[PDB]
Amino acid sequence: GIQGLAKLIADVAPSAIRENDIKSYFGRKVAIDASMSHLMGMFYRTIRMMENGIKPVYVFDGKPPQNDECKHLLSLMGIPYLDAPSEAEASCAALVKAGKVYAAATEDMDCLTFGSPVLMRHLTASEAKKLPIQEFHLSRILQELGLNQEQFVDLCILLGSDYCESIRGIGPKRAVDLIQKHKSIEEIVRRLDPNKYPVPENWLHKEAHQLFLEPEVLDPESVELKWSEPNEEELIKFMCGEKQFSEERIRSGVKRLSKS
Ligand SMILES: [K+]
Ligand SMILES: [K+]
Ligand SMILES: [K+]
Ligand SMILES: [K+]
Ligand SMILES: [Mg+2]
Ligand SMILES: [Mg+2]
Repeated sequence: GIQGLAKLIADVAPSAIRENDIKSYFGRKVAIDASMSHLMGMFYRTIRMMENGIKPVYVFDGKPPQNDECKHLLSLMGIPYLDAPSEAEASCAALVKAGKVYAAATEDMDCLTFGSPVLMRHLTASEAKKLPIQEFHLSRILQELGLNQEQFVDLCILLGSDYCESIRGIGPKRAVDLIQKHKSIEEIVRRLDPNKYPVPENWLHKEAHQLFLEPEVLDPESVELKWSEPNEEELIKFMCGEKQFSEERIRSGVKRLSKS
């Protein structure tokens, strides 16, 4: 994730966020961060997306920087999936950049840091929760803050990312001000009072910066994404016979999947 990024954007770049009903994404292809998003839950969430005309492609994590059952269910449902070489949401970003999908879907705000033009949050949320889709457009963030992607990456590092520490005591609004004035973390460190704001020791901000800018990602052109009809009998057999889920529950969902 990126700590505080969503709230910060709502505060200082509100035009970059839109809250939309799930119904409004009819016909959209969406790349889903499979790890952030168990079999019955995937079954139901995917059906809910398909009922609304959304065509999801699930992207699975590769090796981190430094599931066979789920894939079986997706194949039987007619839902495509991809193995990312590394972080799934970075490959989701690549699929958006390449025009293969409309948006990336994940709760991980660092999908924007990896450069995704569009990020949709809460798509995988259960229908009961009543959460509207939270949709971010990266270009609007950069335009509102007057930053380029490199500067945005350093801001996200200062906010707090998965891959390195942040500067203790530097708040989100303050981090924006520092990035706007100084452009890079290297310059910020020259200008900060070490007596007031000491930086972490052995700080890996350069390494994290390079990871966000040049992540290892799949090639969107290698696999043509396809959505097809489910294998209903095999689906029942696997989910009910092997995985002990309710035959009535599965049949109801399968019926809905075909009807959509
Ligand atoms: K938006
Ligand atoms: K840049
Ligand atoms: K950096
Ligand atoms: K690529
Ligand atoms: Mg991450
Ligand atoms: Mg992840």
